[PDB]
Amino acid sequence: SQPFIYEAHAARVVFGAGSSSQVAAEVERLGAKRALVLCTPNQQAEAERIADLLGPLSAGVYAGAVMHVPIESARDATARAREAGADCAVAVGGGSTTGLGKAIALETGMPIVAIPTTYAGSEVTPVYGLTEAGTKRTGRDPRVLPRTVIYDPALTVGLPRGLSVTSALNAIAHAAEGLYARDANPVMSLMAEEGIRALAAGIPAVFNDPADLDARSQCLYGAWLCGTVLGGVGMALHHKLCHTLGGSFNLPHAETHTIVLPHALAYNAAAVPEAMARIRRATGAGEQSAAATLFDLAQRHGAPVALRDIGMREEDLDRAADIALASPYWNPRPIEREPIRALLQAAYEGVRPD
Amino acid sequence: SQPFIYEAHAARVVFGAGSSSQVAAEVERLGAKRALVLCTPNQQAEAERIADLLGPLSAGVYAGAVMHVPIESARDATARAREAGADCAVAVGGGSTTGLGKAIALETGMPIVAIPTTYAGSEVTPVYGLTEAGTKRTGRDPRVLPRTVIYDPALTVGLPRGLSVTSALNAIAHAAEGLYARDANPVMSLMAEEGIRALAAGIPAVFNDPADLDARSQCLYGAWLCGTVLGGVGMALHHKLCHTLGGSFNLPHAETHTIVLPHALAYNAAAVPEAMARIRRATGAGEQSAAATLFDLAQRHGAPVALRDIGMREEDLDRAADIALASPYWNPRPIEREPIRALLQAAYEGVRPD
Ligand SMILES: NC(=O)c1ccc[n+]([C@@H]2O[C@H](COP(=O)([O-])OP(=O)(O)OC[C@H]3O[C@@H](n4cnc5c(N)ncnc54)[C@H](O)[C@@H]3O)[C@@H](O)[C@H]2O)c1
Ligand SMILES: NC(=O)c1ccc[n+]([C@@H]2O[C@H](COP(=O)([O-])OP(=O)(O)OC[C@H]3O[C@@H](n4cnc5c(N)ncnc54)[C@H](O)[C@@H]3O)[C@@H](O)[C@H]2O)c1
Ligand SMILES: [Ca+2]
Ligand SMILES: [Ca+2]
Ligand SMILES: [Cl-]
Ligand SMILES: [Cl-]
Repeated sequence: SQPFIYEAHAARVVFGAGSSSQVAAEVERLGAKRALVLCTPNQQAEAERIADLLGPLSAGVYAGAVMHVPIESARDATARAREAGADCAVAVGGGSTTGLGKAIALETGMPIVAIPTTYAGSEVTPVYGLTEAGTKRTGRDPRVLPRTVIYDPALTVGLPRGLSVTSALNAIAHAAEGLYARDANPVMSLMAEEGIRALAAGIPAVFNDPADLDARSQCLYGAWLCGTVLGGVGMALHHKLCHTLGGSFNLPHAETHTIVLPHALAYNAAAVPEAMARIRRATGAGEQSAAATLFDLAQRHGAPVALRDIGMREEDLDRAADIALASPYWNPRPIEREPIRALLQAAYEGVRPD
Repeated sequence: SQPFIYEAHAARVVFGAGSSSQVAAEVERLGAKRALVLCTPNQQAEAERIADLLGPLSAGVYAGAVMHVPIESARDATARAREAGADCAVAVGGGSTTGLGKAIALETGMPIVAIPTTYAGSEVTPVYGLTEAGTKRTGRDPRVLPRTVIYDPALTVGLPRGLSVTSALNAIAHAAEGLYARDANPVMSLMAEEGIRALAAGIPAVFNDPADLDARSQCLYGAWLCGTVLGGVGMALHHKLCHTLGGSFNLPHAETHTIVLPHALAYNAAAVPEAMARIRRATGAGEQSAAATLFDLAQRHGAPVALRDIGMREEDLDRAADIALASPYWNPRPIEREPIRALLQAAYEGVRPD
């Protein structure tokens, strides 16, 4: 019963198997006449189906989305949008594709329709990212928040078995830290816990059958709730450290989240037992720790659990601990060198937390 | 997982004991320079405290709000606003005061800051009502949605023992029908169930001590969630029938919802077992039906459970049934005269549902 200020962003979310077939209707609803479809080179097939659904509303497909939105990709995409007379951007892909859409919207003001194909949750946050001279700069601007999100679990069926797990833990991370945010509120916490519950149940169902559209729906729904928590309350240690590892050492995004989460939770656990108890309840932990339970959820379904396995040099951990301590931020427990360095060593080695 | 389209209004909600002290900042935040405070003649003391907190931002207090927003109060209030040069209205009170505020916003476009003191939930719906030539017509329009809502449980301490119960059941009714709405969605249902849970626990706590600020927070929190469901999904038999009874027979509002809800639930129960299971879970029903449990929640806490106790004439029941069947609207179980008339007989006499 502590006071709070709740803010909800305007949102329009179209959800269900086959929903991507209504893409033209959603562009028309925005009053847009020339929508540019965005994707990575690996998702051109999906992008083409979207472009075909748009028919004469299509401004073409720009298939150069790239991880962490290099500022020169943002420029190139925006140039193409301008050249096509685009008045709308339709992002078909994961966090990186949404991110290119966000960059175009940042420079042009045009609406974005997001069609997410991972569990990253970027489609519902006002946070954008640009990588310049190797370092990712992020900011917040309502302008980058997609006007409409179309969640179609059919587009996640082919999400590979690995990323389906690791992106799912990335989403759980948003919710886990949301529960202990300095600006936590009951509504965000309600959605946080439900999001964790949905993903915790969906990971094994999807792992057993990646073509199960109900299991896929349950994960996408969880991803939406998690992303909503990310967009509404402040993150802390886990997200900051993942940014450090990803940005300073080029570690793959979802996998870094997956490996770090249990150790970031172990670090903060003593400080926020109420949030931990909610994470445990939502993950079916029983008497187990939140940390151990999330570790097992990753491990049991084939995700890597050691930074060693995703390209982190053991010899860079000392530097990683220094960078983790460089730019201060609020966290429930103080960020100190030694225990951060020990968190990093345990994450490196893939030690199951107690 | 069945498909849906979730739309959400931008929202700002300041919640907690003492939040009404922030009213001046909330008005400046909207860019307004002259807020007219609105209330019923019974709540002028609280309006004055608000007008004083507004200091130089105060355009004064209009103390003429009335049940079901008579069109003349509406026009008079607007005049006062207009002659004050007000660019903002602060509604301090229950649904009737929020209503006047909605009426002024409908006409002039000015922002409303809602400071609710009952559990009706109007503060978060786009529905407005006007009474003209003794008959109340409603409509919907985003323009009537308050830009900011300030929930201060200290302003509900003096909500009388009777209305505290009946208003709370009016709130529960919104969540209950929201759980079986044709356009039900998982987020609205998550809030619906949470709303019912808060109010089911809060009613007896408030009954035990009306000055208990935690009990009062719990109720107001529940009211907000239930109001949000009321504004996001379609209601059915319960709300339609209450509008008929209140409108055509001039029955007291909160009392009518309270009396009708168990019987509208009993009518629908067999069509929507899953929604009934969530209602039973949220109300601690155990093996009892939702209908019986909500009847008991009213009765145990001294609310009326028979329309006869609030002035309905038994000879008018046939006409109420006629009006209840006047136009076909969607409801999970088909609306048919014989079982509707029997529902009315049961509500009229206060027969506890099985
Ligand atoms: N701004 C924010 O609020 C926010 C939030 C979360 C993530 N992000 C950012 O998003 C990026 C991470 O995004 P991500 O983890 O979604 O991965 P990604 O967008 O970088 O996708 C990784 C690869 O998977 C492929 N892929 C994605 N969905 C697929 C599908 N369903 N079927 C087949 N292949 C598919 C993509 O084409 C890509 O090649 C990072 O840059 C991260 O920082 C930003
Ligand atoms: N538009 C919508 O979505 C919607 C939803 C619910 C109700 N309503 C409308 O609201 C009206 C009824 O609302 P209501 O049930 O809030 O009652 P009310 O607003 O009519 O209040 C009843 C009486 O109780 C007093 N009161 C209210 N709060 C008090 C407090 N905290 N302490 C002491 N006295 C207090 C009021 O001054 C008034 O005299 C109806 O006209 C109904 O249709 C509209
Ligand atoms: Ca070595
Ligand atoms: Ca060092
Ligand atoms: Cl724990
Ligand atoms: Cl039941």
